[PDB]
Amino acid sequence: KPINVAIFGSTGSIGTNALNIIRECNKIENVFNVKALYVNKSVNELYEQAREFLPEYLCIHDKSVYEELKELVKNIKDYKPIILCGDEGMKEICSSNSIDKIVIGIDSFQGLYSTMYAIMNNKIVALANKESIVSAGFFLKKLLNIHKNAKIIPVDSEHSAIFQCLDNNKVLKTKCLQDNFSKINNINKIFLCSSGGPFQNLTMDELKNVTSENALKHPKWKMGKKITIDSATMMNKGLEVIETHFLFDVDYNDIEVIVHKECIIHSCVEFIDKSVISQMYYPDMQIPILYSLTWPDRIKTNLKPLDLAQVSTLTFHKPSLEHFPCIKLAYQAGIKGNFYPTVLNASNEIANNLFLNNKIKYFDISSIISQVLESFNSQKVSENSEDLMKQILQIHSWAKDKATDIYNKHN
Amino acid sequence: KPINVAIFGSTGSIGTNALNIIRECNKIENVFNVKALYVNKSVNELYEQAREFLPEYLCIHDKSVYEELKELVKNIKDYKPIILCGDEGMKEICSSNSIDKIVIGIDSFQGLYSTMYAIMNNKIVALANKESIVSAGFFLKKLLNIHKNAKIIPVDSEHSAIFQCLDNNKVLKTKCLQDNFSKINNINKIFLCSSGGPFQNLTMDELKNVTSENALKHPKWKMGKKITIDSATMMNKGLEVIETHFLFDVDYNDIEVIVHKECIIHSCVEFIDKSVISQMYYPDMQIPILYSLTWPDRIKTNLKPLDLAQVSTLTFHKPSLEHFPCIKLAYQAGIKGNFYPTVLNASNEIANNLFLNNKIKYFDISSIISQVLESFNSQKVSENSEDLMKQILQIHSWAKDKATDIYNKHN
Ligand SMILES: NC(=O)C1=CN([C@@H]2O[C@H](COP(=O)(O)OP(=O)(O)OC[C@H]3O[C@@H](n4cnc5c(N)ncnc54)[C@H](OP(=O)(O)O)[C@@H]3O)[C@@H](O)[C@H]2O)C=CC1
Ligand SMILES: NC(=O)C1=CN([C@@H]2O[C@H](COP(=O)(O)OP(=O)(O)OC[C@H]3O[C@@H](n4cnc5c(N)ncnc54)[C@H](OP(=O)(O)O)[C@@H]3O)[C@@H](O)[C@H]2O)C=CC1
Ligand SMILES: O=C(CC[C@@H](c1ccccc1)P(=O)(O)O)N(O)CCc1ccccc1
Ligand SMILES: O=C(CC[C@@H](c1ccccc1)P(=O)(O)O)N(O)CCc1ccccc1
Ligand SMILES: [Ca+2]
Ligand SMILES: [Ca+2]
Ligand SMILES: [Ca+2]
Ligand SMILES: [Mn+2]
Ligand SMILES: [Mn+2]
Repeated sequence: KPINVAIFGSTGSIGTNALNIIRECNKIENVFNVKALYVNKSVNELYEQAREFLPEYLCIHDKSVYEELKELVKNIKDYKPIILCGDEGMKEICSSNSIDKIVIGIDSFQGLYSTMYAIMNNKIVALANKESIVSAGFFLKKLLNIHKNAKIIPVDSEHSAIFQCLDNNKVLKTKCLQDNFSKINNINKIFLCSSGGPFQNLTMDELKNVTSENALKHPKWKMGKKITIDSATMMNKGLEVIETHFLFDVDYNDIEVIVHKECIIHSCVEFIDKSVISQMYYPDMQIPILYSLTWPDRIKTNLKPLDLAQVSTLTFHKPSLEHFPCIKLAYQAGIKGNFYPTVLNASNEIANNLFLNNKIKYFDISSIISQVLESFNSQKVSENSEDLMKQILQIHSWAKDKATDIYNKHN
Repeated sequence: KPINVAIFGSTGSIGTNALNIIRECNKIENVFNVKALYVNKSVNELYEQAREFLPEYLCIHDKSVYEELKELVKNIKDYKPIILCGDEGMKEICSSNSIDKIVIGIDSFQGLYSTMYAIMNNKIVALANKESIVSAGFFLKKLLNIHKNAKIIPVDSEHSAIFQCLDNNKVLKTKCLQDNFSKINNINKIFLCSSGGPFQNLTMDELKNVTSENALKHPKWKMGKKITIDSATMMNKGLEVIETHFLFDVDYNDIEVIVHKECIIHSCVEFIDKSVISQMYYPDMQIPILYSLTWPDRIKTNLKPLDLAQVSTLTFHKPSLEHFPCIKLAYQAGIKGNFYPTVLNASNEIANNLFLNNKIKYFDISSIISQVLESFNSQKVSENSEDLMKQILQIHSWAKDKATDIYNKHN
């Protein structure tokens, strides 16, 4: 019973960690068939991936490097893949009966599009892109009720942890992003653990003057620039609060952010009897990715066993909302509901990039996001799926423009 | 619709905690029917329980307080309980079609008798008495293979924690003590957490001088004397290693004792992918008892929610086997198998009591147990149940007598 997987965004962080753990697990026994790989324009890296995994399908988004892919791939002996291009290629791969599970390792707003078509083809969607859930949660909910066989399985590390803490006999009576998921799983409350980021111990006056270099340099854990900035402001965690709400139907007043600087306990689930279950390991994306592909089973790995005695000490504290106002904004937008999460995510995209590029200061990030949120007005939510997606796109675009306008008016 | 339960050992620590949580769960809805209470001789406390819970059955092991009990219960208007005595009473209760689940809160080897009959009557046995498993593990496995609908559900805090950490989708396809339980549940390794007891930070020179008064006094968590002494020597953890092995079919080399002095993490399971799941709460027996009665579901309690930020710090270290040699003895007895665990438990019962009563020194505890284990000669294991039981009783008695002999020859 092999597991037939497509990897979307195969040359990125998530994509390469997916192939790493598949590679390593396949050495123990051959359980995975990599059936498709899809990237934007990393044609030389995609070639190299195809040489190893020999997927049936290859797809590159950017048509301008299509012919170069075809040329590179002729050098592979006895290998005749289907080489596809752009959105059309993505829809073709998602509609293959030969593919059961698709890892979505495509970043930013763009990740939502492939998520959508994987759901429409009733696949298991291993979704790392939290922005898709934040921006399009209710739409994704609606879609998952049309496509009863589709499932989103979380890959974001804390959400994977939460999922790993549940009893699958209860999970199988529902699915992620369903109303009443928490009630069916007897969930009371979530502890959503955080690294706390590089600024975790700075004073207000120090925060006033921090730069993106300070966020990016000497990192404990080397990550991409956008998520590093979001880790520094703790807007990552704020996005992850909304992600928790949508995935597991947990009320906002039942999600507690906790700073856990050792990053061993990945998050915790309090049940209605007050028992708490947690998922622990070294900081790690290979188990989250793997579990998304093996769920509801687990398979053997050769990962290093956790040495709790060596770890020795674990610590927990409450984040300061004054120092990390992005967290408060995320709760506020989440609780308001409607399209306020879309607006949060979009305005943060702009504010994050302004700070990265040294155009604004740390507290301007939250200032801009706050002002965009305040200017939005709740919109009647379309009952039609197509119109709902058009609303999300329009609101996303509006909010990014509004953020930029606020920046330019002050500047 | 109500869960029909008997409480065996109702006046003790486990029994009172079971009635406490049942009382709370029963405030609005009829969740549990307390069908039966059984004690040894605490007739005044049983009377008080009887007036509140009005069980169908009352049972007293000590026939000398029958008349006293009958006299007390007459003061309860319109109550006509069936009042039973001794082993006969116990067996009549276990045989009742009106009883679904039995809580075994009877201490010492004696707990084995009701455990055996509860299994022979295909009941759900919520078992707190670890000595039953250590003394008679293989026998209980054999009995559970015959009595297909009987189940042991663990109540010992660490074992409840481990059971909770498992995925009930897999648990439901096996049961505790069954061969292959660990394979079906994808268990790789157990972290068996301990408080470490009162003596955990003493030097070798200090530890030589410890007395039972030292172990019992200013207790961090107040417990009964026998368990307090076993916690002090870490023979409680030794017993719990063997308990783990039997309940979950985990090899001894895959059971790691960890001292976790804050006693929030109650134990952890490492699965074959190296993901670890843990259960945590304040020190608590109400959740383990309740869960044993509700499994595979959970119900609401009003226990104080865990405040992880208030706990703030969790620590983990390995125990010193030089300081806590009882651990090593338990591993050795468990690895040897046969009836060495029976001998361990029996000789401990004597050595514990000698220390409690100020007759021997701390290191004499381990010395006496070690000498009885070295003295014992492996016996072919009886093939029929009734003979196997007789063998266990004979060996338990022999090991107690041998420990006492060693004591008497020394002093
Ligand atoms: N990295 C991590 O550990 C974590 C990431 N996440 C989330 O997962 C998502 C992926 O992040 P990460 O892997 O870090 O991102 P990366 O930037 O490292 O990789 C993104 C991948 O998507 C590809 N891609 C971009 N646009 C398209 C497109 N239109 N069609 C097809 N492929 C496309 C890129 O191709 P190319 O190489 O050709 O540019 C690349 O392979 C993000 O939303 C992130 O927040 C969540 C938890 C942790
Ligand atoms: N207390 C705890 O929190 C924990 C307990 N356990 C285990 O649970 C078991 C019970 O412990 P605990 O509650 O502390 O013990 P207690 O000594 O507090 O209670 C023992 C109970 O058993 C009754 N009893 C004794 N002999 C008989 C008999 N022959 N027939 C019927 N009832 C009898 C006693 O009756 P009477 O009142 O008449 O004497 C009392 O109700 C032990 O094996 C212990 O290790 C494990 C985890 C922790
Ligand atoms: O959301 C995130 C990245 C940000 C969070 C994080 C940063 C650093 C450590 C752990 C978690 P933060 O809590 O700062 O928002 N993850 O899910 C990735 C976890 C991971 C895995 C392997 C190596 C490093 C990090
Ligand atoms: O085995 C035991 C008692 C000994 C272990 C213990 C002692 C103290 C705290 C936790 C655990 P130790 O690790 O010292 O052998 N339990 O299962 C009971 C746990 C519990 C619950 C509520 C209040 C107190 C204690
Ligand atoms: Ca009498
Ligand atoms: Ca569980
Ligand atoms: Ca092993
Ligand atoms: Mn995350
Ligand atoms: Mn215990």
